[PDB]
Amino acid sequence: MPLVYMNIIMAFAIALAGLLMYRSHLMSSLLCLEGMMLSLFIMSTLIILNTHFTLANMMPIILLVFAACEAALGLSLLVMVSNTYGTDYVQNLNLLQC
Amino acid sequence: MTMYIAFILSTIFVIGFVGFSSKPSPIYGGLGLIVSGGVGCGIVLNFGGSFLGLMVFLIYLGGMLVVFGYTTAMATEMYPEVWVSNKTVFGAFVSGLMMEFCMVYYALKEEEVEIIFKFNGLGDWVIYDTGDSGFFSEEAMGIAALYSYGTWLVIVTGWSLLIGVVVIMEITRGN
Amino acid sequence: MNPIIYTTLIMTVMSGTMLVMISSHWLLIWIGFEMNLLAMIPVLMKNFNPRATEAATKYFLTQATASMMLMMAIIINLLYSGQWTITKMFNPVAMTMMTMALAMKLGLSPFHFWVPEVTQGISLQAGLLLLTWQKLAPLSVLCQISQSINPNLMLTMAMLSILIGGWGGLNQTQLRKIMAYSSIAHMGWMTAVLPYNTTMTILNLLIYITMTLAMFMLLIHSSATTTLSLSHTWNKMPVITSLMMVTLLSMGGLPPLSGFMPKWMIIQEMTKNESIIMPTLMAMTALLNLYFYMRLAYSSSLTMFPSTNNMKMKWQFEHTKQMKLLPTMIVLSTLVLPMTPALSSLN
Amino acid sequence: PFFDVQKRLGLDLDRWMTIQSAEQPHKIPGRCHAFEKEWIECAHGIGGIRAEKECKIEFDDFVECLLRQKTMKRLSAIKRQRDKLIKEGKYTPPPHHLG
Amino acid sequence: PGIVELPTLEDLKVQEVKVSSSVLKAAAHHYGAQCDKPNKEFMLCRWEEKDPRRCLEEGKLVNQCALDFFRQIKRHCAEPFTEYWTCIDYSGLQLFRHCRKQQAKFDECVLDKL
Amino acid sequence: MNIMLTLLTNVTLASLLVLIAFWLPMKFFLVAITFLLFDLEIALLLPLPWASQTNNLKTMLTMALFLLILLAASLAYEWTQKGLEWAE
Amino acid sequence: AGRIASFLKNAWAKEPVLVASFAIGGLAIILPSLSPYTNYAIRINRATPYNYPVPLRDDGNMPDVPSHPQDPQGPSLEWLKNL
Amino acid sequence: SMMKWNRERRRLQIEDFEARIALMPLFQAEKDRRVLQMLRENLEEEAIIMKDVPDWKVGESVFHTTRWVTPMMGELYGLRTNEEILSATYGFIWYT
Amino acid sequence: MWFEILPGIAVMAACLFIPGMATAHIHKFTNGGKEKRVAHFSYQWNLMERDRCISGVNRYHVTKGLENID
Amino acid sequence: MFMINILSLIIPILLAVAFLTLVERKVLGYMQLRKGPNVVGPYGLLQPIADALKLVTKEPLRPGTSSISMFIIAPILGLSLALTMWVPLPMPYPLINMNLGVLFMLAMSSLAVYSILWSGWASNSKYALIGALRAVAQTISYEVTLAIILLSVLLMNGSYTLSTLITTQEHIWMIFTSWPLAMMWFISTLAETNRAGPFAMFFMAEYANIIMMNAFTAILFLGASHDPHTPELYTINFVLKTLALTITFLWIRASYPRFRYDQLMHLLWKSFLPLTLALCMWHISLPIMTASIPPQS
Amino acid sequence: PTKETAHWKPPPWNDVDPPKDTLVSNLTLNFGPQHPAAHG
Ligand SMILES: CCCCCCCCCCCCCCCCCC(=O)OC[C@H](COP(=O)([O-])OCC[N+](C)(C)C)OC(=O)CCCCCCCCCCCCCCCCC
Ligand SMILES: CCCCCCCCCCCCCCCCCC(=O)OC[C@H](COP(=O)(O)OCCN)OC(=O)CCCCCCCCCCCCCCCCC
Repeated sequence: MPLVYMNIIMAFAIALAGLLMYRSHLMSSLLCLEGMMLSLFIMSTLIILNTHFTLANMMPIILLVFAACEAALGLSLLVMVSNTYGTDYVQNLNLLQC
Repeated sequence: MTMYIAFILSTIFVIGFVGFSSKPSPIYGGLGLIVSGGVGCGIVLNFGGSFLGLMVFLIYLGGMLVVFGYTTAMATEMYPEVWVSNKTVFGAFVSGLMMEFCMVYYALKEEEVEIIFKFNGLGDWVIYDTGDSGFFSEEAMGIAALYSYGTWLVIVTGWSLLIGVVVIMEITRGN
Repeated sequence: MNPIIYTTLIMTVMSGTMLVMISSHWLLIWIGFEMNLLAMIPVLMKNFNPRATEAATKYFLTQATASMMLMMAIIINLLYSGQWTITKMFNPVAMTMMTMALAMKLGLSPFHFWVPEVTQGISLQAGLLLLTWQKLAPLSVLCQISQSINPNLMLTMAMLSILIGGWGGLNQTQLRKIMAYSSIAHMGWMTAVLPYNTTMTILNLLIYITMTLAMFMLLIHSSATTTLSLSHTWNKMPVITSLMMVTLLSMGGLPPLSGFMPKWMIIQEMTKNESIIMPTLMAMTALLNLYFYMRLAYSSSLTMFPSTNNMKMKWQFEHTKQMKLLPTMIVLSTLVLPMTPALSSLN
Repeated sequence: PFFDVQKRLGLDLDRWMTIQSAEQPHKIPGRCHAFEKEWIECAHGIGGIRAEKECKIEFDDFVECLLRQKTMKRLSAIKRQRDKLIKEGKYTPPPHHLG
Repeated sequence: PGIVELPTLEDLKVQEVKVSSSVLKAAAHHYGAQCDKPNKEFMLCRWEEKDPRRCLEEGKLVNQCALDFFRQIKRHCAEPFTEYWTCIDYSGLQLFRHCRKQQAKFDECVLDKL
Repeated sequence: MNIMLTLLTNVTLASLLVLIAFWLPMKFFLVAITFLLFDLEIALLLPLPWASQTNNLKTMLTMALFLLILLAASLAYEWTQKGLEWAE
Repeated sequence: AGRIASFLKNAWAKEPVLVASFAIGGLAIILPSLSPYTNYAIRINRATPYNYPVPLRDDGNMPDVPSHPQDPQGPSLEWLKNL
Repeated sequence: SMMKWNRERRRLQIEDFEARIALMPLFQAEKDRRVLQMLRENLEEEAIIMKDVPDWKVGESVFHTTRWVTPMMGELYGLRTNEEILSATYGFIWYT
Repeated sequence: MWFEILPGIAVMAACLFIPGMATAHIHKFTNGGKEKRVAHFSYQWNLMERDRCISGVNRYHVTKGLENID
Repeated sequence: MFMINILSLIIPILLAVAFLTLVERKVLGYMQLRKGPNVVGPYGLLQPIADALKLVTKEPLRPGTSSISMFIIAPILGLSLALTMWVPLPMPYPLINMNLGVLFMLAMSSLAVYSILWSGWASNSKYALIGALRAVAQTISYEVTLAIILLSVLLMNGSYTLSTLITTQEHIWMIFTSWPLAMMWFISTLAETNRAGPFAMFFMAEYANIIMMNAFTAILFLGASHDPHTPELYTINFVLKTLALTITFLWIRASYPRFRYDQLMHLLWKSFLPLTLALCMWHISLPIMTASIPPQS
Repeated sequence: PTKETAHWKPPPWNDVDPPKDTLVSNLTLNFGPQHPAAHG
């Protein structure tokens, strides 16, 4: 298994850690989400193109059309959270303590 | 040397990933992954992914990366951040690059790094196959089957995206 | 929410769950999960209170993360086996990643953090949907990959779940939080028998699902969210609290109530698999669930609580909602133990 | 699937592309088509757990085709000894090696 | 787990056709119709025997028959062929569309002379 | 080779041209998301030119027309429930 | 009668763009169903060879398949040369 | 007018493709000899380079199968110079 | 009146003319008369590689014909 | 050798873009009872150079609030991506014969939004950010119309290869078959082109884009003929066509008032988009209905 | 109750947490006198 598979594997791993290491900004974490699935996108293309899985070439596109589609919700919950509190800070994401 | 060109594309891909995953300003984090978005297509392009590579630039890069920069241009936290403002992001920045560089050096030393998966650090050009592709581009003929063999995904994707529209307006409706 | 828009929104949520259970291609499974996530956040967003925005947010980030990690469990398995079917998974770390991700969708290990919090902010009826309908699709995948699952992984996860779910339930006073905490506890029973014969998991699923519809829907008719609010219900509805108490012991699982139906067969099965310390801890710590169950029972019907003068107003008027399908949920939740051999039909 | 409706309804929904060696557009063959055909036909109507013991060399052959790890190690060993030898003034490549 | 047996250079040293792509495509149609007897045999062997090492004899025979046809037309109107194929390469995609006139100047010889 | 060269010269010319120019002397958000959601659906619609050359064109006709129908339905839904009407 | 006439008159007076789009889209949705050339479209699309015409073994029982490529047997696409 | 012209291009495509499938038998035969002749040259070097290693029986079968498998393009040129591997791998993808 | 725009546009016209002009001729110069053989698919590429290998001068654009075989 | 062509594709354009400014002013001159620049050299021929030569000599006044990084990077990409736009143009034989040149053309056109967004965000001015906010919303809005229009017309070409476009038109200009889409595309390219210190480069970029987008329409609809033995005939025809389209860009830029923001989106979503959807539906059914689907090869 | 939870207020009875204070963004713009539309 060559380095092209590996390099992007840890690209996701640092992305997976990034989303799991909220600093102060959920927007920054949100931006980490689609980069994380891009690692999924590139791995999907790399394996499929390498093995000439002809019918499976559709799958990487439709991977985008849902991860990007849910990314609309990722902004949409964010775009609404920033209204009541006034910012995207996850520090205020504790009003539901109880 | 363009012997290891795909290595160069692969490594700068992740340093761009470490950039935004270090959690800088969202707008600066955005540009930190568009370069990673830019290089990722190069890896696919060098593998023969013309359409898939151009998809990253068109729907991924030129699409939803714009509205996230748009969203940050809406939010505009009382001070837009930067790599310089936070000192923790610099510590994570150097940590990620150094960790990648050492593992790369270990990978190019003995080619038998067993982290998670055992793997070979051999040349990227090696894994390629032989045999002509005829007159049909396998990357294009495969995705064209979405309307011939992808008779199910169009239904679910079309339904889901329409379902994407209703959920977006309904929750942004604000009661 | 426009009722027609609400109606179709649930229609897709079930459809996404249905897609998971009726497909063999791994990619189609991820669509079923993503589509379900795609159209349940608005269900939580029906009331639009800042508390709901809090809970609806918390759910998405965990569930979106789980789908992404699940998605590599697809590609890594593809990367190391060149397959797309749901079969005996062909890579160790890929199976570990999927199990680590599917569990987060349910919540057994500290992944359980979102389950109580999400339930609190969102409405009661939307809570019902979250605790009973979603928890089918992640279990649907597990029943098909159970043959390849690392046995020594969920068992720790299930033991952790039943322990933490029962442990925290003692300190909760908000009925939604107790309900979610108990769900985490019962979900530990779900996953513990999973590596073994999965027919008992389905029996536990069906028994628990019908058992929590009764618990929730009585709570809805009470229109109560706190223990004191449920305590006052003895005055207006003395019988409703009585059926609440009957569900409570079946909630706990004392025979002959059919809440002991799942636990009994789990012990019986897992004893056939030379596992005898494992059942003992489950039965032991399951008593912790019964503790706060009695506490809620003591406040509800077993004793009486100081009502309020304005409650005399509610005496004159009658409830309007027709508590659909509820009268048989309670019956199918308590006195079902004598008809036990029906589990053969499940497999 | 949990409740496999495809078998009862007799309609294909995902089986068309679930493997790389099924019917493909314009009969484009997958890279490891021959090995998948052998492995799949090795284990049909045999059992989910009998395949992991009986059809092993078929699966190992197919899994080697898709990664080619052992070949990659093989070629690495060839190249490692190649530049370990030529650097010491040993065997020199013939004219067709360099062109 | 075995030895990869492959043929030796003795059977591999076969006469090779030395022409450019435009030469092949210009006379491809006439070559395909006539020089077909070994082509079908070699092609059938490749799909059936599925072993590239097995069809070496057919592989050398089709080239030999192609050599026969190529020198056979050299006995004949090579100049009309020469002008035809030297105009085919001028096109980037090598289309016969811009060379129909020169094509007619080529086929009419082999039409009756062969 | 050729491609990497082409994306190299222009950026270098741009950089020198700024070197001689530097050293010598809700509703608005909502409409954007709707663009993204339509943007994703045009991605499914892009492979059409190769899709038109499949053998089973009848199935392709139904789905290609189907996707554009959902383009219309999504737009029509957003239009009739305000939506595409930008809040002024 | 009067209902559809007034409504269509109303639509074209206020929203000519909308009715034009619906008319074109509504038109395009039905021509393929009764199209007299779609049957040709599949025929020519199936008549374009991208892959090699793999020969089949000759043992008799198949006189339908020709021997030479110029032999009379086999499918003929004179329609393709004409339309 | 466009529909008439498009039909002609489809006819022109047919004529183009009919030229190709006539060229395939010779091309397949030529590339058939070249690929395994290059493979034999690889193993001729293999004997020389692996003379001293413990138990390298030159010509190992990678797979347990006896049927021929198309070689990976990696260990096909291999020993070849830098430019040969460059033109072979990213030749079509980069030529323009 | 307006005939003075023509000197304004003519410079751009000639300036816009050079790129297409320059590409047209140096392709002939580099590829010796024939255009650079376009390779939109694998077939045209390996057609070119066969031409380059058979040329002997390691140049695809050099074409050898009936004179090359005896 | 290849390096010469790359320069030969950039330098004359930059000279042409330089002389576009004189054209922009002066073709609007006699169209204004004006004369246009005539004092700076003969007929203002030195005005292109003069403006392009005095702007660089001015100091680059950047506000301290502006981040020097983004304030420089955003203009840099605004030209570089707009300079590779010219490359895959099928001027007789294009520079890079990309099999997917249409995607390459449109996708790089999708990154021109970043030059405006960052150069407006980095300015940190209330007027600047709303202007950048306005521009980014408008350009991405017309992006969906840009791609759908292309999909419809290109369907009759055969594939996204820009080199195939000349063969498709040949006898008949493709504007004849998609004139309802032609004006749809011409308005769309006007909106994207933002046309109804480190600045001369930006103006050059936004003016090179005008010529190319006009050239992209010229190769798309207003076709021509190409003789393999005399490509120069195609050169003159092509440059003349795109010159006229650039003149039209100037013609309407001095013939209309501005579009209000609400109407700017009202025209697209509620008028342009649904009509574009129907035309795309028309342009996919028709080739199937008439068995006139173009070959992919 | 413990020292950590000695201040956790019970949830609002209607589940509607107290709405945040004035968060309006009524921006003030100066359209001139440099703006050409301001007419000098
Ligand atoms: C069998 C046949 C099948 C196909 C038949 C198709 C139907 C017949 C043709 C349909 C109409 C033509 C296509 C649509 C065009 C109009 C779209 C539209 O929205 O119009 C109304 C729109 C808006 O009109 P409005 O403002 O009156 O409002 C219309 C209705 N609402 C309110 C809903 C929008 O018109 C415009 O947008 C006008 C142009 C504005 C931009 C300013 C620049 C104009 C420059 C014009 C001169 C240059 C032209 C260059 C042409 C190309 C040259 C290469
Ligand atoms: C497994 C072990 C047991 C588990 C369950 C234990 C349940 C009780 C445990 C204690 C509960 C808490 C303490 C008591 C709470 C009382 C709740 C309550 O609401 O009490 C008051 C209420 C008032 O009565 P009311 O609702 O007016 O109805 C009267 C009957 N019409 O009272 C009622 O509503 C009482 C309703 C009584 C209904 C009686 C129905 C009788 C039907 C007889 C059918 C006979 C058929 C015979 C056929 C013969 C031939 C085959």
